[PDB]
Amino acid sequence: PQITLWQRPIVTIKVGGQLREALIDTGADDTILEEINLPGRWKPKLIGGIGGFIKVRQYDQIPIEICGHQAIGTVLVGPTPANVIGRNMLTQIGCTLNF
Amino acid sequence: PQITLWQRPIVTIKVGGQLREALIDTGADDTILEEINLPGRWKPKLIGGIGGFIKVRQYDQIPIEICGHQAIGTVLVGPTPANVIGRNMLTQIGCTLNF
Ligand SMILES: CC(C)CN(C[C@@H](O)[C@H](Cc1cc(F)cc(F)c1)NC(=O)O[C@H]1[C@H]2CO[C@H]3OC[C@@H]1[C@H]3C2)S(=O)(=O)c1ccc2nc(NC3CC3)sc2c1
Repeated sequence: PQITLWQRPIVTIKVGGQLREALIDTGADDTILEEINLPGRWKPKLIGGIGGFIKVRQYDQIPIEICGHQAIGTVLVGPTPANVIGRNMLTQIGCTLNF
Repeated sequence: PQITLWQRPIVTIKVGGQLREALIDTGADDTILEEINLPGRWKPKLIGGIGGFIKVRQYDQIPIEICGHQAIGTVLVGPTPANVIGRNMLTQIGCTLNF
C-alpha cells in the first residue's frame, strides 16, 4: 500500500504465531515489540531512545509478516511503549518515503 | 525525493534561521529538536518515548524548511538524542510511505 501520515501508520503483523499491530517507524533502526512470547535463544541488550534506555531480549532470524509481506530478521522484545517496525525489516518489504 | 531506508532517512532543515540535520520519523507524532535557540513564548511539556520521558519547550507556529519544502507548526525543543521530523510536519510536505 501507500500510507499517508495523517494518522499513525499502524499495520497488522504476524510474528511468533501471534497477531499484533505495529507502527511503521522510519526513525527506528531496529524492530522492537512489547512483551511477546518468542521461541528459542536470545541475548540481553540495552537500547536508547527518547527518555533513556531499556533492557530488551534480542532474537535473531525471526520471521514476520508485515501487512502481508514476508521478512526475517532481528526482533527486540522489551518494555517499549509501542510496537515498532524498524528499517531492518522495512528495507526487506521495499518500504520507501516519498514527497 | 524518494528516500529508501537502507540508511537513516536524514535530511537538511532550516529552522529559527539555523541549519540542522534531522530524521524523517514516521513513528514520531511531533517534531523534536535538540537544544536550539528559537524566538518567543514557549510552554514546558513532558513527552514520552522508549526509555521514559523528557521535559521539552513547546514552540507553536514555527516555520521550517524540510529538504526544500516549507511547513509551519509546533516544534518541541529538549534533550532528544536525535532531531526528528514528526507527522505534524511530514503531512504538510506530502510525505507518504510506500511498499
Ligand atoms: C514510538 C516511539 C518509539 C516514537 N519515537 C520516535 C522513534 O522513531 C524514535 C526516534 C529516535 C531516534 C533516535 F536515533 C534516538 C532517539 F532517541 C529517538 N526512535 C527510537 O525509539 O529508536 C531507538 C530504538 C530503535 O532501534 C534503534 O534506532 C534508534 C534507537 C535504537 C533503539 S520518539 O523519539 O520516542 C517520539 C518522537 C516524537 C513524539 N511525539 C510525540 N507526541 C505526543 C504523542 C502525541 S510522542 C513522541 C515520541
